[PDB]
Amino acid sequence: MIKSLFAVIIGGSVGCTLRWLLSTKFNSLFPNLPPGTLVVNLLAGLIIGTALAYFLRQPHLDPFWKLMITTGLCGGLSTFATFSVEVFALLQAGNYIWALTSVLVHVIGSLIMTALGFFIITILF
Amino acid sequence: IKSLFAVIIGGSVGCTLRWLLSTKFNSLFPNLPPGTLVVNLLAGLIIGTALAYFLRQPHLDPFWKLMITTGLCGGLSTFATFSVEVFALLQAGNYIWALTSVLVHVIGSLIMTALGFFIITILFA
Amino acid sequence: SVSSVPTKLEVVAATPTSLLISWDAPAVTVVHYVITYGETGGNSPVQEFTVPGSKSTATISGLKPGVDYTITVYTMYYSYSDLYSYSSPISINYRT
Amino acid sequence: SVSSVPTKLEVVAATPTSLLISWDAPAVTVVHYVITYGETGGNSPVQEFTVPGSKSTATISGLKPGVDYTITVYTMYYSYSDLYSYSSPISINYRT
Ligand SMILES: CCCCCCCCCCO[C@@H]1O[C@H](CO)[C@@H](O[C@H]2O[C@H](CO)[C@@H](O)[C@H](O)[C@H]2O)[C@H](O)[C@H]1O
Ligand SMILES: CCCCCCCCCCO[C@@H]1O[C@H](CO)[C@@H](O[C@H]2O[C@H](CO)[C@@H](O)[C@H](O)[C@H]2O)[C@H](O)[C@H]1O
Ligand SMILES: CCCCCCCCCCO[C@@H]1O[C@H](CO)[C@@H](O[C@H]2O[C@H](CO)[C@@H](O)[C@H](O)[C@H]2O)[C@H](O)[C@H]1O
Ligand SMILES: [Br-]
Ligand SMILES: [Br-]
Ligand SMILES: [F-]
Ligand SMILES: [F-]
Ligand code: NA
Repeated sequence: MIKSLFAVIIGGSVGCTLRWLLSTKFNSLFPNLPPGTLVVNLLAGLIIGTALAYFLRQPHLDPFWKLMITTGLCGGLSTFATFSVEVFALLQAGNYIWALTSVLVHVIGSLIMTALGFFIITILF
Repeated sequence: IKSLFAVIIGGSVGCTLRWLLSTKFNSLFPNLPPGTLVVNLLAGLIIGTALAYFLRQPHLDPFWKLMITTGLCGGLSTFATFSVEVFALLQAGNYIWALTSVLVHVIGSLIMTALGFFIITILFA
Repeated sequence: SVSSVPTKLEVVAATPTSLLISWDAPAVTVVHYVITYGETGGNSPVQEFTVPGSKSTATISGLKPGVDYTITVYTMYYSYSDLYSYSSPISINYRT
Repeated sequence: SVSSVPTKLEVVAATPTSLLISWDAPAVTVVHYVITYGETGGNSPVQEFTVPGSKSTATISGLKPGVDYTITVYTMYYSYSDLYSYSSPISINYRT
């Protein structure tokens, strides 16, 4: 479990650091739907989608690498909690129209990036 | 750099918690993996408590705020795993449990964020 | 680097005992604005109330005719870095 | 610890040139099942087709009378650790 632990911490730190860097640079550019929190959720949705189709065709990959890409990178890169307060803050600010828009774009958009990631590697392979 | 260590330390603890909770519990109910849900609800409760609490302590070191929010709540919650679980249910034709997972994660996280916020708000009043 | 402080605070309409103030929202998510007002001269108790973040105007009532008032506005806003926090104030003086 | 292999594979109805098979779903998210079949005497090409993850029965057609067939089912399933992967098969033999 210790070698598996290093896979989570390493990929997680890279995902968290990426999310923290992208968020502090781009979120304030558009407060009604902070694009940094969106992009890291879209990107993590893309990566996890490619990982879904790629791991299926490479069943002998070391679980160390699979753990570092998904639970580590995508897990540390994406975020549900910051997505929550953003929608909460919009609700408390009476900005319902953008709270609903934030909920839809993240949910619908992450799945599409997951589908895009999955079907692209599937069409390639 | 001191902010980088706050994200890495907080993110590593959050990612480690999500990795352990998800493996132990996701297989118990695969139609809506409860390990992925619990880390998302818990990160919402924390981020909601943090929302109310930090508002009233303006002199708090930003090192602690960044480690609990961008760090812990960011590594702990996940949108990517939430994505593949819904994507996998959609490909499995299990449309009702795909929608249910979307509603329970979104609606459930916003409620825990409210609970974290109002419990602290009602307590200070 | 985006200011959370409101700009262009001005009185748009007045009566001897009331003031209707308006401002430009800052380019953030304001949850509510705090409006404070008091008699500019010396030690009069400054009073304050909140206005929801969607509104950018507010009425100040119960003033005395022919008195100088200092009015300030600041926000309770959400940002990524600071979660919920308060902005600096923008302030004007107005005589009823 | 949760098995992704189907259980209780069996022919539930049979004609001389077709088989109705069924199985118990494993306790995981199955995206689809893969059914394999072919003459047991390893002198025939094995064929494969898929049925959706919601179904638990499948019809095998185009068989020969009085011939021994090997039938297997495995899953393409999602799990947390492995994402999409294929399970080990469950296999039966049946003579038409
Ligand atoms: C479907 C899933 C749901 C999950 C849970 C959602 C929780 C939402 C919390 C909302 O918080 C409240 O929002 C009101 C509305 O924004 C605010 O009212 C304030 O703002 C309003 C809108 O401007 C004014 O009308 C009010 O007078 C003023 O008190 C109020 O302070 C605030 O605490
Ligand atoms: C809210 C929108 C989010 C973004 C879009 C996400 C799209 C996710 C589903 C797409 O994947 C397809 O889903 C079909 C439906 O599950 C599957 O059909 C499979 O299963 C069906 C079950 O009825 C059969 O009818 C089909 O023939 C069979 O190909 C198909 O294989 C699969 O590739
Ligand atoms: C699924 C559940 C959905 C519903 C969730 C709850 C929504 C209704 C809350 C009622 O209580 C509110 O509490 C706020 C404080 O928490 C008060 O805000 C007042 O004080 C705030 C600051 O504490 C300001 O920001 C507000 O503008 C000001 O109206 C507000 O008046 C009051 O009505
Ligand atoms: Br976060
Ligand atoms: Br993940
Ligand atoms: F969350
Ligand atoms: F995602
Ligand atoms: Na995350």
